[PDB]
Amino acid sequence: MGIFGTLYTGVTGLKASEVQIATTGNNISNANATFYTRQRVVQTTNGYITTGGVQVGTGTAVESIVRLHDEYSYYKLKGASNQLEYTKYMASTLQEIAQRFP
Amino acid sequence: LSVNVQSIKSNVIDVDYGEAMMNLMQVQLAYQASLKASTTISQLSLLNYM
Amino acid sequence: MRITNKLNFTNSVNNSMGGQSALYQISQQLASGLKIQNSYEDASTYIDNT
Amino acid sequence: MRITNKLNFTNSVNNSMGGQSALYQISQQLASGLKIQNSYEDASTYIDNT
Amino acid sequence: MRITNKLNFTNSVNNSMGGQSALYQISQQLASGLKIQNSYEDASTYIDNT
Amino acid sequence: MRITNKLNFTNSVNNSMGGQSALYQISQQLASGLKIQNSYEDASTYIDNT
Amino acid sequence: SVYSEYQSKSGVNTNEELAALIQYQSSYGAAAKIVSTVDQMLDTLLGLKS
Amino acid sequence: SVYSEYQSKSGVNTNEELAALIQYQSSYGAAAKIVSTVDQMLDTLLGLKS
Amino acid sequence: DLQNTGILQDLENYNKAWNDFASNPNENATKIALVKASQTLTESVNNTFATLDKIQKKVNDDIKNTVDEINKIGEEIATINKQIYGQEALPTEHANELRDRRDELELTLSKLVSAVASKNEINQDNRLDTTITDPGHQYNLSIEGFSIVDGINFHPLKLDYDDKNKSYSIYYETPDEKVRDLTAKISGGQLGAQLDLRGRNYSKSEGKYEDGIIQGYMDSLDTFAKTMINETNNLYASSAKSSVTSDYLSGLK
Repeated sequence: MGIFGTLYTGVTGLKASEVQIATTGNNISNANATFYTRQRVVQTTNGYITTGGVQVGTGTAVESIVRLHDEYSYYKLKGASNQLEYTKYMASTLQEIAQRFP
Repeated sequence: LSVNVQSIKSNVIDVDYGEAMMNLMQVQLAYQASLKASTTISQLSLLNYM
Repeated sequence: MRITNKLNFTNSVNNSMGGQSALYQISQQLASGLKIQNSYEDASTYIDNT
Repeated sequence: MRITNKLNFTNSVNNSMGGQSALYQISQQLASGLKIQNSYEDASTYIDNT
Repeated sequence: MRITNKLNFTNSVNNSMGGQSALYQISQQLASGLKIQNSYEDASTYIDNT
Repeated sequence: MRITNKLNFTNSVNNSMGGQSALYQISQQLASGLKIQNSYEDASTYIDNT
Repeated sequence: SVYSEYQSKSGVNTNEELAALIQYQSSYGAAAKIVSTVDQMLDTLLGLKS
Repeated sequence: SVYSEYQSKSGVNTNEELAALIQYQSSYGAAAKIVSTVDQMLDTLLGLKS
Repeated sequence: DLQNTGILQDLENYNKAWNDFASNPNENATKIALVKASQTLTESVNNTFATLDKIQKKVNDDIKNTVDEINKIGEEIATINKQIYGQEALPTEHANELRDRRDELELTLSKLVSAVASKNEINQDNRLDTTITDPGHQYNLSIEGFSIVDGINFHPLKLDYDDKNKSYSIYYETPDEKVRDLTAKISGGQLGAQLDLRGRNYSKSEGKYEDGIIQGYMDSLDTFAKTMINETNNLYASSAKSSVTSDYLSGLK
């Protein structure tokens, strides 16, 4: 990167910190978002320089935010949530019945 | 019979103060932290303007 | 984000106001000593209560 | 630290409440001095009694 | 939120007074040892039993 | 050392995470009062006691 | 088991987040000092130009 | 209730006042720096023809 | 596993009734509750199997899920190399970093299993522009006893579960006057884990992926079920009936 080139690059790194900070603060706010997942961000770089051997690229730049987990683990436990409803409602039901003629 | 429903009726609406009190702590402690976290960001916002 | 940083000084309070509501929202439940006090906190319970 | 854990210590107080009542029934059993007090508690004790 | 701040604590105190008096009252009904103590409380009980 | 520097902070978290889990792991005994509470902890003692 | 399954791998918890922010603070501050240093280079450049 | 709903949004709330208080102070500062930055050009401008 | 985790106490519940029913041989109420409790106990066996069976199923599914997740990773990694290259040579500064994240992907193969590629000597300076940027010398890869993996691309490996019986099956094909299948001596940290546990060979004759660590456990589970199936059959067979007429069994001349 150039002189101005280095100037924004360090700025962008600071801006990325802000973005990283922004995500974390939200997650801090999400601490009681009782239906929230992990969304996290990525980084990248820009500019060119030359002496043989490889490809070249330099600087700082931000890259998108993503989430992924064992999706079906949610499916796994969701199946359980089903039958807990099945039993708990029945259990309460029988206690009602039992109270009728104690 | 009335006693049965009396308790049952309560139980439907009954709140456990200790459980809720702890849940208050859960949010109450958390809310404190997020408050400072907000402060930290606010300071971070200002200081860099050197 | 650029203008969002303007919104964010609000969002700090906005997120805070959520906890602000919650702590008191608990408090009336503490004061009421009941699971719920509004019709729309849990109607199914509420209809059952009625 | 966001799928398995933080909830369970919220449970423990809930579970503590589960024991909290369970103890109370036991206290009722001792206060009454009777094995069981409702249908689903021991069929044999019921069949034997009845 | 906002003038809620100004009175919510006041309201809590207002809430406390009612509960304090009510408990302080039942203390009186206990001190007297009667389900009621005055005409304006359950007149039929008060007048008829008088 | 150098690129440890940014990961070093993470180890401090990793160290912090261990204590978080560690204290929780103690909680199993605190709730249970037992040497262990799940099979993988020691198969034999469960096995034999069965 | 499923009850557990919302607070150790993926759905919201504190200690993970509170630590993570600290690195950004350090990285943020490091970047802040860095750019202010560049101003000095701009100055040197202008001076040589003169 | 009609109290509560004016209270819901009407007058003063710490974090609201605090947040804007900081923000304008920062705003007052950002302007001061740049305006002085404008001042430095007056010098450059004058120098152009001086 | 704890005292009263159903099955343990259920047998006692089963026998608690026999104490009373032995005490009162005419109390149908014991039979009624006992029959249900035992029936619930049978359900638990039905449930426990379905629990484990279903776990083994998803485990089996994980191969397809896994296979899918990594094949794209397979082509994605090989695709990354393409970008490194060109009809001419290039400058040293950044693909250095390009590799590394692509390198931890090779570590992901370690994670899964492992794979390796060659690194050796080349030049990357022109003076006449008659040049290239190239993978092979620095990347050509081997896996699990097979060794042909492309510098730049994924290659025709597949899994599909028939159409009639509709169960899994895996294949490969090749050009060099030779055409054989995918299944190498495959293993790995995850890749071996899935293969090792589920059932690894396939006896179409058995309709069974024969071995399995989980699969063997289910076989042992059934080894329990059938044995006790016979014994209470033996003991209930000891009971007296006015007729006996057999189950309907194959080949039974």
